[PDB]
Amino acid sequence: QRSVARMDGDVIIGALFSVHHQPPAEKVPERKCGEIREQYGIQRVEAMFHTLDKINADPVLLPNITLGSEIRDSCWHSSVALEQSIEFIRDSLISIRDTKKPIAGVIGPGSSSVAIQVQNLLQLFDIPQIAYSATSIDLSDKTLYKYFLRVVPSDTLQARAMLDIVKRYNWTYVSAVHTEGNYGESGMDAFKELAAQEGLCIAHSDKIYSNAGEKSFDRLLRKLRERLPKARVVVCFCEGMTVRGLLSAMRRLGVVGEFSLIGSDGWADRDEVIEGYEVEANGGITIKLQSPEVRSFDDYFLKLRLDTNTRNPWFPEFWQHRFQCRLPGHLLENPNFKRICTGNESLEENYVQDSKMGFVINAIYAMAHGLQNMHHALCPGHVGLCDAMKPIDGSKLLDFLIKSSFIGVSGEEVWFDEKGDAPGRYDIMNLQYTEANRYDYVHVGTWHEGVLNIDDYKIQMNKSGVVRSVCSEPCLKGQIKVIRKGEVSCCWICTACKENEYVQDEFTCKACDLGWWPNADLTGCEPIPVRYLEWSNIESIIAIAFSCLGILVTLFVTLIFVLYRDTPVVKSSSRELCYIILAGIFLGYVCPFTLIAKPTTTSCYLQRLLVGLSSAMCYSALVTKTNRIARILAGSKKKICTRKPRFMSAWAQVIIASILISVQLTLVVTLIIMEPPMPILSYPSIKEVYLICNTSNLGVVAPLGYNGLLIMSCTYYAFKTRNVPANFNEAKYIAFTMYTTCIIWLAFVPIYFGSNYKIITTCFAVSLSVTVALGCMFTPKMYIII
Amino acid sequence: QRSVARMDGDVIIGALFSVHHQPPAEKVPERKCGEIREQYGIQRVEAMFHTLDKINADPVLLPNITLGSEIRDSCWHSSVALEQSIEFIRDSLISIRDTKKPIAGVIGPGSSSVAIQVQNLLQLFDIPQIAYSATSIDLSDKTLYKYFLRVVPSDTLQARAMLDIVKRYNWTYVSAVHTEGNYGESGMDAFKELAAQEGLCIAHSDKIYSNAGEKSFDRLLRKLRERLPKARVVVCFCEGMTVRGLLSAMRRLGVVGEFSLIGSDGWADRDEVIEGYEVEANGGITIKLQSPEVRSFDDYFLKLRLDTNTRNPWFPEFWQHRFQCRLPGHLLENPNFKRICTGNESLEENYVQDSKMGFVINAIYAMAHGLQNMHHALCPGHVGLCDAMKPIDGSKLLDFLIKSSFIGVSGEEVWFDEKGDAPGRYDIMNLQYTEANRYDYVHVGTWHEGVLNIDDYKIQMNKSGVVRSVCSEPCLKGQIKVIRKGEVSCCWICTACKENEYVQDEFTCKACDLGWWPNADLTGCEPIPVRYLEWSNIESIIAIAFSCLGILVTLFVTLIFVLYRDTPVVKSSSRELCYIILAGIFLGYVCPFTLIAKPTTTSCYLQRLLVGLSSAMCYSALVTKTNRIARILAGSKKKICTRKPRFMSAWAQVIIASILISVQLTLVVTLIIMEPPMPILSYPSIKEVYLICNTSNLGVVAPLGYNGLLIMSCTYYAFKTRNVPANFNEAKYIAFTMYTTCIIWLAFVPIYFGSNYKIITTCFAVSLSVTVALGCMFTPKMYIII
Repeated sequence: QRSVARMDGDVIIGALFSVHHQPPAEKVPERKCGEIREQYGIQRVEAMFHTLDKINADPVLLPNITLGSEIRDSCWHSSVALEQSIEFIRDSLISIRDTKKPIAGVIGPGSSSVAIQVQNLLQLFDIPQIAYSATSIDLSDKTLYKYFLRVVPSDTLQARAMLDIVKRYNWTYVSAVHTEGNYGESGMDAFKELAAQEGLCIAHSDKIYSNAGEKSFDRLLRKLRERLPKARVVVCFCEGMTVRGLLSAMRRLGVVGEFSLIGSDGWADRDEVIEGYEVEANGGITIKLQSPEVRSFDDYFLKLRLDTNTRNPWFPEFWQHRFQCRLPGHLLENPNFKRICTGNESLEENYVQDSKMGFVINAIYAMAHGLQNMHHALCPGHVGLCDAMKPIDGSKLLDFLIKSSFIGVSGEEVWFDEKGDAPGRYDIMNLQYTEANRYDYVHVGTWHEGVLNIDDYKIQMNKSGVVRSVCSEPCLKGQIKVIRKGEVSCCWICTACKENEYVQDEFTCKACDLGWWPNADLTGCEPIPVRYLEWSNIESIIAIAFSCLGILVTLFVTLIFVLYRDTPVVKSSSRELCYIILAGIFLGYVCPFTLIAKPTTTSCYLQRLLVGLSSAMCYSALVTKTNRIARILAGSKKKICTRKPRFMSAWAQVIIASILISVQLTLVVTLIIMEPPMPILSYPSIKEVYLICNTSNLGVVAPLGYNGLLIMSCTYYAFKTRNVPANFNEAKYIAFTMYTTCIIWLAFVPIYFGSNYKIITTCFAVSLSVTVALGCMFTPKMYIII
Repeated sequence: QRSVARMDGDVIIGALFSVHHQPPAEKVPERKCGEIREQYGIQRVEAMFHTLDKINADPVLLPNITLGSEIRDSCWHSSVALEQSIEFIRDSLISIRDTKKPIAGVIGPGSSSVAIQVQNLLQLFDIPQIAYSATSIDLSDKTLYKYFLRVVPSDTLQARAMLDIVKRYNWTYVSAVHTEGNYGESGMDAFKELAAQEGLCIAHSDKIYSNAGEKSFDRLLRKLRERLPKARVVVCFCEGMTVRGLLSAMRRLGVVGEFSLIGSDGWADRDEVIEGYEVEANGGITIKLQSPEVRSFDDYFLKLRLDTNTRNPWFPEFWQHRFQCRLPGHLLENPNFKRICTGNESLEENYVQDSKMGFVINAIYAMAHGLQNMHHALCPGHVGLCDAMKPIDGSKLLDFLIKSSFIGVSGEEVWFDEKGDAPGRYDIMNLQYTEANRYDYVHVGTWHEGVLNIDDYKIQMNKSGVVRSVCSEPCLKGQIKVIRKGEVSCCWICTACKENEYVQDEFTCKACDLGWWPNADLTGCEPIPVRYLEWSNIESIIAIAFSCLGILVTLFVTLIFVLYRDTPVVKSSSRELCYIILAGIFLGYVCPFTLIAKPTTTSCYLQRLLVGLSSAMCYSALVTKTNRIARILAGSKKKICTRKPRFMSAWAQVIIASILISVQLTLVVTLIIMEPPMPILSYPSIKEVYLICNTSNLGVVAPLGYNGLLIMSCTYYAFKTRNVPANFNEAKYIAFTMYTTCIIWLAFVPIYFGSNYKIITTCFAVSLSVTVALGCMFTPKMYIII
């Protein structure tokens, strides 16, 4: 029959405490348990034999309520744990109906994959189990799993601690590995999710099984050992044997000093992971739990003796297994042990206090303050249990646990949040050889509930500031866009934007509107070309000087004409003729100085009054003279025509020649009232702002084409003028004047259309055509009359 | 200390037949049970014993293997079955370590909630549950629920049968109702999904609670009044108490017979729920399980005695329950009756066999066949349990049960598919009037495995009855636009297709192409017939008559001209210049003949010769006859010019006139090499395609640009030549003919723009312009000369 340890009291509490090992792999149909464990077995059974003797006599935690124990071996195998679970349940359910008291809770199964399989049983009877080691994620969901809370932190905390280490050195693109099953998968899924909220891009997602072939660790090496300049921090949510395989693979192909792996809880400080491969792992971070060794136990356990401990069955087999000595004094002595011994042995022989024995005594105390919250809220002012508490429940008792907090045995508090997750107080251990060849795990600070406080004076002392997650650098210089490289996020590509493009997004610039292109580093679109036209260009200063020289030659002609009326030719020919051509030429010569200007609304009126009225009134003045002689030439002696449409005075003929002047003034007024004189900003390029007045091709072909047909009217009535015995050869120079104006008049338009700054072409073309007309007409008729 | 009925054997089978009632006695913690149900308790305990006493005695099913049994009570409670199950899973454990023997399976607990909470206790020991009543939807998840067969239909099968009724009468919009809690939610979500993929639309799902106010049941009917003419039928997925409330509120308002209700499995043979509300219930279909009456049990059970059945506790104490008697002769007698029992009593006292007595004896035989697989396939050619198979296994039992099948007690086959679901074989009922005041259920066909088998001549007794509850009528008529009525596809609102719209899809009428009206039956777009006429219409008979009379009158003016050479003007002047009038206008009068024609590349080209070159030749006539005297004007004494542009002969003046004929031809011939005449389908409307050959405003004014200069040149040299005494004032005749023809030839083009039938305008106008030239030159020529 399987034996049990039992401590008396009133409110007895059950426990599992994996005494024996796992039964043999094939003997599970009869499920006969293996050998004693003596780190988890007989160190923990004595936890519930001396801590339950502290609480016994403690007058502040259970005053005058005697607490009790039961310990039923689980043999690390879910079948034996389940057979033993029905015994607590049986005696509880027979007791509540009718030597057998109800068990109030369970001090936790050893692993996590027996915590699910014993909670699915205990959930049905309303009895909370309180785990001390069950670090698996899916035991957190309070929809399936109510009766399960822990004094050991969950796997979302390890995932977050690994994110905090990685993101505290600006690492943001990492390879990932994890062992197959629930552990590595769950932890990597948690971490990979938390990574995806801060722009981390896991360079290589991976899976591998622990006893998979040497080819599987070897191909894993090839895979991860590609992209070496891009990512060197491999996050390993791994077990010790998977990492021992990856270090053994890295020994074989000899790529020892390449990349800096960071571990998980699987390989805290234990040396089975590293032994024989000490050179591959130097400068390798882990995280481990902080379970402080309890000094209050080493006193008790190491003063124990075989002969004076009758409350622990499994203890005589523990002595025989520890000391190689069959003791035939008491029964159940193994045959393989010779050299019969005494009870005067040192329990000190390679004694090591358990890692997870701070957790058993945090766990029992969490279960012994649910019986203080209950004993005062439901039994106010009583010594011993009152009636309503006496046949103890679990539904109210679980709430009196989930709101319990305390101080532990190591100064740190035990307290449960809303889903039974204990506080994450995690250490960090870098591994490095400090003295001669001795590779050890050195403590370098702690994670502490999101407060990472890693000590950089002890962290590495390896190579300099280790090449980051550097696949595509932070290349965001002046003018730069981040190309993103569709497929991947982190490896974006470093590329400049065009000149016109402004940095709207750091990921994409936009070519801002015409009128604008941005400043240095493409930040803000400023009113770029304020380029001036008003006064002159320095090249247009010769055209300004030629307009001035024009005004000089009109004043030279006035110096011989107006105040010197002493000439027979101007006495016999009408004077008003010569007054209207000098007024025409004067208007066409003040014009070029008013042309070069920054066009405004009123300055556009000036500029169209310039081209329209100056050219038309200049040539209307010239044709008043040529019309007066044309009327003679066509109506006197050479063109035989019947009609005489003329008046009986020379002044009336000068007035008839003046009728045509005003018609071009009516044309330009009807063209101005239609489309107004307004300045327009011109953008033929990104750096060009000529700001030209409204002066369409309609306004430069209509009045100028009407002066062109007026030169054709002169040419028809200036045919035989070449050889006529008229006034002092003047008539042949009238024909030459019309030829020299009409040739450049026709040559103007093609060069005008093709050229850009064609306004200087208009001023120089109008100025040259009028000065050759002035010169040809006047310079013989002023020089021969001396 | 609840009791157990047991019988001896070699392979024992457990069951949880609900002996007592669900005790609300105080609460759970006392655990005291109610009364022996006798329609669910003791009635099926002797059914298990009868079923086993047919199997211990036939050599076909378990020869030399003896079955045993363990009948225990569940007291119809979630927390009494859970205590009792522990004595089957503390026989398997103790009988395999260490009389007591292994129990192989648990035959069904009745209530479905017990069948979830006692199968999260039988996974852990690998023991098949075989349910006989557990109609839950989610007891088919083979991830959470694995050791769980059931010989009763799933609720997705019933939800399919519900849909199949509504799909056979061709209904497509219906209001839903379901009782809150697992039953109604499950089966309504199943039906809503099945509806959604099929193309139904559930009108309003006012799902309600069972024990709400009569004003909440009023609020159901207050909503039902919306869409009362449109989507009137309810699918009541409820227990009978919600139906009782829904007919209480129907009687309240007096909205008696507007819609029928198609009831679910909760209301099919519930008559108790319709006692007093029969007037609201007529015409309502239902659906029930098909569980046949078993005769073999009824004969055995009704012949039983209180002194013979020693294998059944509860049965020496059920006699007082059924018969209202009390005997001092039996121990543990109830006090509340005081008429003394006898041993010899009738047991047929309103005996009705259970609805599930054909489901117990089907379930046990599913086991006895699944062990006739195990005893064959592990112990071949053996008698009794062999070396292996003892203690009997878990996961090999379950893999021989899942492929067990053999005919039941009632001719129907038990057989499991891969999820422990039995076959869907459903009856139907309906409340109807059979005789004088007789609302009762009548069977009206069956639903078997998705085949529905109603016969209408026993259902509803009404031809039209419930109208097609569709959210719009079947709006598909001849060529109707569908807006789809986006709230639901199938219930689209009909709208009228536009004059240009067509159905590419029925569900979207959309516009056709321009000039291509939407063809008959809206199957696309269709082009229409063209307005052109090659052969003569009545409107062309006038035009060809004008063309041909035009030719004949030219033959008459030649009869008075070329045959009669006694003309004063001609035979002094050239005869060919008076003849080239007729030669030129020949083609001008032929314009109407081949203008009003078909567009073909040669005939529509000939029509471009009509618009261009023929019109050029008909004005080549006019320019020869008027520009001869015009050029002679410029060269004679009557008007003088600067040169001598004429030779010494009239034959030189003929080829000089032919220069003006040549440039008039050449102007329009420069365009014929650029545009070859292509027939353009220029559509002036959607109801006309019209087909004008290659024509534009440029195409018709192509000769007009030189006609204007020819007429103006000949007008300037004929302006006052009218007043000059010609041969008989014929210069004034010519001046009047040009004056009348010119102004109407300008006034052509506003009529060409206003009126669209340009072909009639050009032919009619050219006929009007050429007739006056003959009527006012050639007729006075003839009349003066004769």
